[PDB]
Amino acid sequence: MNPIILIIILMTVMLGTIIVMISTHWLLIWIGFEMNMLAIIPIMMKKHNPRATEASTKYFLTQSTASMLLMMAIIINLMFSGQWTVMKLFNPMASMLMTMALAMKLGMAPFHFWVPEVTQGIPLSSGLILLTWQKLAPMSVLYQILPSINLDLILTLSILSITIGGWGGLNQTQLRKIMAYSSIAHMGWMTAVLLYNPTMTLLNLIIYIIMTSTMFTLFMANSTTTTLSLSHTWNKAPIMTILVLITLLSMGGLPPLSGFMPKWMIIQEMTKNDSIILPTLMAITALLNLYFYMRLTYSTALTMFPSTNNMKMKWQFPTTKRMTLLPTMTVLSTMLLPLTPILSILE
Amino acid sequence: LQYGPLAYILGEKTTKKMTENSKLITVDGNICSGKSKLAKEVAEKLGLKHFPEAGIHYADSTTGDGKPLPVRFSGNCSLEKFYDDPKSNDGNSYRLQAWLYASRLLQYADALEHLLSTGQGVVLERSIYSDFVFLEAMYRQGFIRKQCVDHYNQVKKVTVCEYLPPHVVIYVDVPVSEVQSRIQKKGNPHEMKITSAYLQDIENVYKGTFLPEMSEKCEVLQYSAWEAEDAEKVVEDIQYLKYDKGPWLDQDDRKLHNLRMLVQDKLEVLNYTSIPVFLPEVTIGAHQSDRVFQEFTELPGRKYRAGYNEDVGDKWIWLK
Amino acid sequence: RDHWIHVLVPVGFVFGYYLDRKNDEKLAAFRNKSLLYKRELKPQEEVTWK
Amino acid sequence: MLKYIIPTMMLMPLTWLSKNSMIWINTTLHSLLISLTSLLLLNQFGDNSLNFSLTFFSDSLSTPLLILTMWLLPLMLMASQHHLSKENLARKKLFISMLILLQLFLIMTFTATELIFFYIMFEATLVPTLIIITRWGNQTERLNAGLYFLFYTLAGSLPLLVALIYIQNTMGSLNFLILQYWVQPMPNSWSNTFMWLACMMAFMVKMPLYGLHLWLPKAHVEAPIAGSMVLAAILLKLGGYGMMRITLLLNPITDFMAYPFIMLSLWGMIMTSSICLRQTDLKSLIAYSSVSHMALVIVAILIQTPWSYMGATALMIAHGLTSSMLFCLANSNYERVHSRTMILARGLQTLLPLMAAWWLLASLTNLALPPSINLIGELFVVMSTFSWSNITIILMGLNMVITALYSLYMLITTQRGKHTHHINNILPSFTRENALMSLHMLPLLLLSLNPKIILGPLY
Amino acid sequence: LRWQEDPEPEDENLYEKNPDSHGYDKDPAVDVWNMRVVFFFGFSIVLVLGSTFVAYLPDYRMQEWARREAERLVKYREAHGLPLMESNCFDPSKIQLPED
Amino acid sequence: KFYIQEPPHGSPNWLKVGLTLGTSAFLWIYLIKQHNEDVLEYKRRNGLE
Amino acid sequence: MMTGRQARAPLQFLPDEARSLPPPKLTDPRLAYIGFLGYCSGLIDNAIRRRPVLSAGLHRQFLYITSFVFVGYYLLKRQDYMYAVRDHDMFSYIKSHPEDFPEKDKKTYREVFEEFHPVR
Amino acid sequence: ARQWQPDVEWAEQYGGAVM
Ligand SMILES: CCCCCCCCCCCCCCCCCC(=O)OC[C@H](COP(=O)([O-])OC[C@H](O)COP(=O)([O-])OC[C@H](COC(=O)CCCCCCCCCCCCCCCCC)OC(=O)CCCCCCCCCCCCCCCCC)OC(=O)CCCCCCCCCCCCCCCCC
Ligand SMILES: CCCCCCCCCCCCCCCCCC(=O)OC[C@H](COP(=O)([O-])OCC[N+](C)(C)C)OC(=O)CCCCCCCCCCCCCCCCC
Ligand SMILES: CCCCCCCCCCCCCCCCCC(=O)OC[C@H](COP(=O)([O-])OCC[N+](C)(C)C)OC(=O)CCCCCCCCCCCCCCCCC
Ligand SMILES: CCCCCCCCCCCCCCCCCC(=O)OC[C@H](COP(=O)(O)OCCN)OC(=O)CCCCCCCCCCCCCCCCC
Ligand SMILES: Nc1ncnc2c1ncn2[C@@H]1O[C@H](COP(=O)(O)O)[C@@H](O)[C@H]1O
Repeated sequence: MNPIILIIILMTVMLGTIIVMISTHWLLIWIGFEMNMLAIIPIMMKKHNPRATEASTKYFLTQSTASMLLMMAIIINLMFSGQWTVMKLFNPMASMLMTMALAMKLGMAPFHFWVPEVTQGIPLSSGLILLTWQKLAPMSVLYQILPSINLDLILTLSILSITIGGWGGLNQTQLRKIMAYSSIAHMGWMTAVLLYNPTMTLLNLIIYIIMTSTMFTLFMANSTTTTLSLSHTWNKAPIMTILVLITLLSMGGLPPLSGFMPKWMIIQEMTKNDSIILPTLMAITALLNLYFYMRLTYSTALTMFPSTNNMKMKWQFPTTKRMTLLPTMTVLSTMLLPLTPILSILE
Repeated sequence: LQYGPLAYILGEKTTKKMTENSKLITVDGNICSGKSKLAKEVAEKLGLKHFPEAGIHYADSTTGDGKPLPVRFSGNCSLEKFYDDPKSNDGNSYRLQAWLYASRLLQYADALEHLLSTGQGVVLERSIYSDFVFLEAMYRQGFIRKQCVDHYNQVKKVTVCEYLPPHVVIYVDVPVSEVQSRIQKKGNPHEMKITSAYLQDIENVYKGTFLPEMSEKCEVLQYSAWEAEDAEKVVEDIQYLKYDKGPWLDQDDRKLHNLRMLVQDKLEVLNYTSIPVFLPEVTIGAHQSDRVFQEFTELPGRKYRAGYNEDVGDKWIWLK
Repeated sequence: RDHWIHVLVPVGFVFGYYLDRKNDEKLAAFRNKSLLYKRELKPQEEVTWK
Repeated sequence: MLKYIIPTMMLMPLTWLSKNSMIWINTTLHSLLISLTSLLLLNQFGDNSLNFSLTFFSDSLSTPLLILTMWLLPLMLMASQHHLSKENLARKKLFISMLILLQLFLIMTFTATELIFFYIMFEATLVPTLIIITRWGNQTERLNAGLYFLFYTLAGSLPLLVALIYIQNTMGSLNFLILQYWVQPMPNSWSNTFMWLACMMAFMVKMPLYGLHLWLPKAHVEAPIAGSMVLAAILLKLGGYGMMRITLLLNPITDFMAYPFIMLSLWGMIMTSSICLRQTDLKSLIAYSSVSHMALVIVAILIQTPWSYMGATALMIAHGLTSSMLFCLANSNYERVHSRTMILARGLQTLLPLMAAWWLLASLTNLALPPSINLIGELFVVMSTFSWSNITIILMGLNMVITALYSLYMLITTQRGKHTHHINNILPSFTRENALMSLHMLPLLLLSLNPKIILGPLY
Repeated sequence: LRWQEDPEPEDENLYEKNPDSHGYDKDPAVDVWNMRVVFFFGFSIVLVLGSTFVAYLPDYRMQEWARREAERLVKYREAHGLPLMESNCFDPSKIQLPED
Repeated sequence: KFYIQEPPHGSPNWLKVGLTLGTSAFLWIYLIKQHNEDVLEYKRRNGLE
Repeated sequence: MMTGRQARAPLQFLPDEARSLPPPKLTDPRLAYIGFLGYCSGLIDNAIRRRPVLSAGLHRQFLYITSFVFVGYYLLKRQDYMYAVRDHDMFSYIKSHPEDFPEKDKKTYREVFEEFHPVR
Repeated sequence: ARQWQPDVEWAEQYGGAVM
């Protein structure tokens, strides 16, 4: 791809996200989602192989169906309210359809069935964009429509997302599918606390984007797409095994790391509203996420898998990749729990 | 780096330096075809840059100080021990062939990087498109197993597809008896143990697979052992080729930009040489890998990045 | 100093002792105010504990 | 407590800026200086706990665990420097960093004034222990053992997080000093039953309770020697410390919620001692002995009389020293015969007489020979459980008989009889090994002289 | 066959190259100085000075104070005919009972 | 010399080192000026001078 | 929660009433911890590119430290501002609603009857 | 007697399409 065209297309992805984030009119929200999908389709087809065309087709079908259900929710809102302000929805049917549409856009279960296929079909940078930047705009719309979100619907989507993203990653050996099922479980964690305190939703989204950006940047810098290709990293760059160790231990929610911060604040704000069973079942279900994270740490950092002979040639060459913000993202994903009351800047 | 997308934006297009002399030439032949002097004379008549045939220590010649490393750090294989025991127990045959394929891939990346950064053509000797003839010869001679051929075909399938074939392939017909005459007059005591059926399998895989499949994607030239002695007839045949085949015609600035971004990041070039297919001829266990890696770090000028070694005389490190 | 590494842990202890004695000043809201230990101040003395 | 946290953090540049032949000596020296400095925490009072700041305090329960923790680090460095001699220098510094960091987590685990800080440090102590077991463990089972060690503790402790945040929302605070005065009675309801379980089951896993102890004879066996020392000496006692804090809040519901767990521990001290009678692995014999000893500490916390708490904290300190020394003796034979099978190396008193004297004294402290603090803690727990019910003397006495049996069976099997003929790499005892044994045993014997500093907040 | 692996290295003896080995390191000067650091800073410092320090703790948890205070209180309330201890910890005048 | 190929970090990029030190010094003087302005504004708004 | 408070004046990182609050000192332990994070980012940046970790790029390590301190100072200002806003709104809502916050008649323990549960 | 590191049989458990 032309680098000019690449920069313009990424600016158009960011522009669609910003148009969703700033606009007060529902048509402009829908326009922002349309512009976002229309611009991210070439990023998924950057390498032009049949898995990228299949992934882009599945992504197109899901996001197109969600955009049309979003416009139907907007049209039922225009019926029952005569106006277009992006605020609460004045009909439970419009609220249900818009919550379904945003659940399809986020890939929350049971609309999750595209996320590991599409994430496997595309490169690691486009998978990074899909699993971090494409979560921003629907969570902004859910942040704005929450006076009308049905509680039972959003918590059903949340716990079903956490459970299916827990069980999905246990069978995986491809790194992109592990990150996709991690995405489904963490989106369940984000939407579970939304109607209770959406500041903790934004905290979970920010910590999640930091940690997922760290893992995709480490996977890009090591050029590893499978578990067993990540297993050769100790014989190539041993510092990378340390960084993926501490970042996978962070994403599992272990103290004293900063991946414990969001789930601890979510449990903290759900027990205030007299919900005890639900954050306890969510916390126990996240142990599955921790299990396949520890599987990856066993294969990468805590043991030494056998390498091959041709690694000796790669010893003689440094990484000439732009590992952009990788030390910054590694520090922020692990050592931020002493700065836990920094979350008030998102209030 | 040096060249990135920003230099492509600011004007460094590669068809501005791509003249008509900028050709990729690969000289091929059997084990003692004598094609080294042919490649060097063709490279000096056409004004090109000659690359010698990549051995075990080619990566040693491009990195560090250019002197060859010990064989435990580079290769873990011996051409002489392949010549002496081609059916050896320790798996030196496929391990030598796989290290040589990675060495020729690194050489081909260097060749394309020179061709695309300077606009000067390159003469090569036995590139990665012709490396498989020794694989098929060693399999027909029973020197390796079939799973080694499967491993080679996997690595080749995921690596050779990312590159453009040469412009000119110069093959040198030298028969088996003349090759053996030159082997016996060479006087190499390891190389004189090569069987006739191995050389015959090399020539058969050449004439039956390599040139019939390269004749579509490039322009093949073919010479005997005496008409390749005159370099000027070969250079005259090169200069009067009507270049019309192969995928070099539909190469704009964007495709060659992506190729130049590929061939300068050597770890991406060498990415799929070490795929995790645990084949016992090339799989190195963890204790040997750990020990050899820690000893490779202690080699002088190897502990850090190339600008960052005080023990070889790098200064201003605290401002780098 | 030729042996500069042997003053990391002892100077760390001196610094931690200093910070503990500094925090005792911030926790001085009941100095000479407790019903068990309140008393008139002796001359040439402004605080009962430091 | 900052005067102990800061030098423990300064052990990190002390272990990363040391010369490559000096990284054991410097960390050993300065951790011995920190262990000397640990004795300032004995400024205890009969009414008030030594309350440092809003974040840190130390009563007479946390103080012996702190001194034992800060004493355990140089001994772990001495124990673990022989089998990590051929290690890479960077991986050796990483091992020492994991030990220093585990001490750093523990010394502000025991001093946590507020209970969610205790929870964060308490579950932070998993990560260096997990890295030590799954990285510098010796056999294949270290990965599975790290899985069991991680996923019993988090399965127990994630209900504890919800319980503590519930107390934070109800009482308004998880400060233990405020909860000493704002504690309300916890009546009988199903809500308070699961409140009790959520507050107690994490520490029941960490002790370990019988029936939940299955992480322990794999984590304590498949660890290296420094991992085995810290797991046997401190990380089981995190559970008893958390119980003695958190059972302030669980009254009067503990007076009938304790019965199933008192039955589990009174029968588990019989069953795990019986398991010790038939172990082939010496290191697993010491692991099940640790389960058998911590069962009494569980019973003593659950009956919550003053004699029971005094005996439980004395038995925790005594068992930390004794079990750490038993693992170090097991390592001293494993570094010669390269097998943990107890029947392999026999007759070792004929070859190593002073090391056999150390075996004798650690087996005597294991069987609670008076006047050791082993017998002091054992005896006070037996007094309090007799006052609880008069029929528990049968189980306590039968446990003491089986305890003497497996202790002296361990001694006779490894040290007595005819020596094994085909084993000829039995070196003499190194000065490092005998010094390690003496630095375990001599504080354990000197604490019999003045035992009041290990009898907890209510001596 | 099976892969390329180094053989099991023989376990080294510290007494072969150094018959005066204290078991800390194979460098003999590092070994002797590790011996002196361990022995001095453990036994000569921590054990000896800590046995002295615990031996002379300033009335650890005020037990000696409590014995002396109890001697003073018993010496008081023997001379005045008061009972040595009340069954009521607190004065019944300053306790309101729940009426019935 | 040592290396057969000139490393990209053989010489320090003096432009990038100068911009690094200049940007860092600019952020430090801006931070000190901001902090002095902030304590001055706090003492002005609360009348503590 | 407090999203209607900062909706009259949107996208203000530090409002004008944040200046009534005392700024964090430059010796704040939070800000010193953020500077330690800058030093750690400098060390990881030297490690992943195989530079000497403590020595190489002291200008780069110093820009890491400076940039983290520079961002974290304003982050601490916004943190202290938002918690001051939270306490200010709490106290004004308690003042405007006395019927919802009755001053509790505190009894002493001579009248408070607590059921005694013996441990025996 | 040295530290167990994973062999080929261990690492082929992580090489399938699924786990
Ligand atoms: C604060 C100031 C304190 C000053 C007084 C210190 C109080 C005692 C401290 C600890 C004493 C034991 C440590 C040495 C023995 C371990 C090493 C060994 O085997 O050496 C043999 C070796 C001579 O034997 P060898 O023939 O050359 O070689 C050994 C053979 O190859 C093979 O060896 P073996 O089998 O032929 O000979 C071993 C033999 C084997 O015999 C036994 O195992 C039988 C022992 C048990 C039954 C008899 C005792 C029952 C309990 C009654 C006594 C306690 C209460 C008495 C009060 C009246 C009743 C209330 O055991 C003994 O001879 C030990 C004698 C002392 C027994 C103490 C109790 C140990 C039993 C287990 C715990 C019992 C509860 C705790 C009691 C704590 C009392 C403080 O001894 C030495 O060279 C001595 C080295 C220096 C020892 C220093 C000890 C104190 C260090 C503290 C430093 C810091 C404070 C400064 C004060 C320093 C004062 C000197
Ligand atoms: C080691 C592995 C096993 C660990 C076991 C851990 C303990 C077992 C029981 C845990 C229960 C869940 C935490 C309860 C926290 C109590 C907080 C509270 O306020 O309670 C009162 C509250 C009361 O509700 P409330 O607080 O909203 O109302 C106020 C109080 N009343 C009712 C008086 C008005 O209790 C609950 O809301 C529910 C408590 C029970 C929850 C049952 C779900 C979990 C079932 C057991 C799972 C055990 C682990 C399984 C997985 C193991 C690994 C695979
Ligand atoms: C502490 C918790 C963590 C545990 C691990 C700690 C590891 C770190 C270690 C730090 C240093 C050690 C700290 C604890 C030290 C304990 C020792 C100590 O202080 O003791 C003070 C005790 C205190 O006793 P005391 O309380 O009566 O002291 C009187 C008090 N003053 C001095 C103030 C008036 O000292 C003594 O008892 C000294 C008595 C003289 C020496 C011993 C004589 C008897 C020896 C045996 C005689 C023969 C008997 C027959 C048997 C023959 C053989 C079988
Ligand atoms: C309420 C919230 C409001 C909004 C807050 C902010 C949200 C931030 C969300 C960040 C999402 C980042 C998505 C990834 C970057 C997008 C552009 C991109 O793809 O850059 C990667 C780039 C592409 O290069 P290419 O060559 O195509 O890749 C193949 C590898 N040769 O180059 C590469 O591939 C090189 C490899 C390194 C790439 C690293 C990129 C890291 C970028 C993210 C940093 C972390 C996010 C910012 C901090 C936290 C903010 C919350
Ligand atoms: N499998 C192989 N067997 C023998 N020679 C090989 C093999 N692969 C590459 N070669 C090279 O082919 C060369 C023969 O051509 P020449 O350079 O003229 O000697 C040898 O020197 C080897 O370096």
